[PDB]
Amino acid sequence: KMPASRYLTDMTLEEMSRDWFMLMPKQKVAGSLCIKMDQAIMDKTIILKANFSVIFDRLETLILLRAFTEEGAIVGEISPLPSLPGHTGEDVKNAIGVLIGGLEANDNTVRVTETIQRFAWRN
Amino acid sequence: KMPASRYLTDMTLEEMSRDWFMLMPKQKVAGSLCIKMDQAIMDKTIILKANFSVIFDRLETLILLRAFTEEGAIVGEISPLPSLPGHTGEDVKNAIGVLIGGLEANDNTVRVTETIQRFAWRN
Repeated sequence: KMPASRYLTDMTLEEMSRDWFMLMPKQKVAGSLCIKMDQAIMDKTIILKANFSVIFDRLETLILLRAFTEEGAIVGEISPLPSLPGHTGEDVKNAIGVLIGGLEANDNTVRVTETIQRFAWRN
Repeated sequence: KMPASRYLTDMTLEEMSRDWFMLMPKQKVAGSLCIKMDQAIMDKTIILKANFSVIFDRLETLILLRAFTEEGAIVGEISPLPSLPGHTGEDVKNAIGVLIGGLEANDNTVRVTETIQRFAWRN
C-alpha cells in the first residue's frame, strides 16, 4: 500500500533552488548521499537547514540539507543521488556528521535547526 | 518578539518552481493575492495543492497554491504579491473560492488537499 508524502522545510523556495559554487571544492559520496563543502570558508557561524518528506507527523526522507552563514551564503549541501538506492536514516546522520566535522575543522561554529535534531533523535 | 518560521507543502520542489502558461488567461488581484487561471482547461480533474508557512504546528501564511490535473499540468495559481501588505486568512479563503468557482464553470472536478482544508477550517 501507499500513503502520499508532504514536505517540511526550514528553507524558503529561493534558499533551496538557489545555485551556489565553492571556491575550494570538497565532495564525498557517503551512503547514497552527496556531501558538498567549500573548504575556503573559515571562522563563520553556520546554520544547517533541511527539507524532509513527512508522513503522519513524522519525518521520513531527507530531500535536501544546506549549510548557511549568518549573511545567508550557502557553504555546504547534503543531497540524495537519484541513480543510487534510497538512503537510510544512519546514512543521513553520518552525512551530517561528516559536514559538521569538515566545517568545524576550518574553525566554524556549526548549529542545526530543530527539524534536523528531531530527525536525528528518532532516525 | 517573533519565532522562526518553517514551511509545510503538498508540492515537490519541481511542482513549485516549474514555469507554466495559460492559452486563455484570467488573472485577478483579490486581497494581496494574485489569482491566475487557464480558461482553456475543461472537463478535467483538478487538485489544489499548497505551501504554507508553519509556526507552532499551525499554518499561518500562504506561500503558494497551485492547481494540477491528474496528468500533472499546472492550470491555476494563487500567490502573494510582496509589494502589497500581508494577505489575511479571509483573502486566502476568497481566492480559493474564486479559483474553484472559475474552474468548475468550465466543467471541472476540483478537489483540495487536506492542508488547504485544515487551513480554511481554522483560518
